[PDB]
Amino acid sequence: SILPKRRFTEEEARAPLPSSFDSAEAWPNCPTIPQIADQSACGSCWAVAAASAMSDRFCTMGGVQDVHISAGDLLACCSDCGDGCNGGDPDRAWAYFSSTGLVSDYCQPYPFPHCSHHSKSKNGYPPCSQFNFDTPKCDYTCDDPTIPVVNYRSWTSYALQGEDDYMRELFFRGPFEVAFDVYEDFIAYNSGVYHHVSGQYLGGHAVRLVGWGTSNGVPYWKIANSWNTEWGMDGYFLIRRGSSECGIEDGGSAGIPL
Ligand SMILES: *[C@@H](C(=O)N[C@H](C(=O)N1CCC[C@H]1C(=O)O)[C@@H](C)CC)[C@H](O)C(=O)NCCC
Ligand SMILES: [Mg+2]
Repeated sequence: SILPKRRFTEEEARAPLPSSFDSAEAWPNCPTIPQIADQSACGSCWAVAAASAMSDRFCTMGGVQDVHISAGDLLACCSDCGDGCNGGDPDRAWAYFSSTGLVSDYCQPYPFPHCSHHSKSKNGYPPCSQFNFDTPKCDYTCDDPTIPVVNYRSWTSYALQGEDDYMRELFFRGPFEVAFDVYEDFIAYNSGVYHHVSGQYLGGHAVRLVGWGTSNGVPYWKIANSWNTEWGMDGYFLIRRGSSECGIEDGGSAGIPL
């Protein structure tokens, strides 16, 4: 990783982590945590999962209860993180938050509308397959220019790897970004603990880790996807935990809001 690897203190290391955990239950006064994102018809998962977690950490660590960090700013402005709507790099996203900073979604609201991701929408959202969205130009003022820019930064960023690092980081500091290999069987997930069994490789996908538990003897992670609440289990999926299912334990990205 381009990031330094997380080191836990002796006290953090010996915490006896519970058999289940849910970020929204751990920090009930942090309203961003249960909010599910919609990346729209743009391959910006890397920036949306990052911004969502950054928002959550503003509340779990940074003393700010309800600031939504702008995924739009990240995806348009961190040209070196990757290629905007054509995908990008979670670790570089967190580094940018530390080196450069991000405005809120009040300053720069997400530029792309709700759409239905691999299903028919009860809300009446058009299918994402109908939209042709390029990366927007980076803007350095608010969309409404009478709103003053407030640039938010982290003071440090770091990488996590493996089941214990993930559980322990989540327990102490709250949601963070992870990535995994998407196969076609993931797309129609609705319930259960996901495990890859069929379907072709479709690409890498970055998502926000929020909890863990065990369901009928099967350990899992609880993950917030970015495909709105109509996908999966109210916008979430559970996925197997412990043997890096689809690579999901191979690398997490995090940091600490100032
Ligand atoms: C991650 C990403 O955005 N992935 C895509 C995605 O979720 N999309 C594309 C169109 C809307 C939405 C959808 O499928 O409903 C897609 C390739 C998943 C099948 C992005 O590609 C990226 O940055 N990946 C690298 C992460 C390390
Ligand atoms: Mg001690």
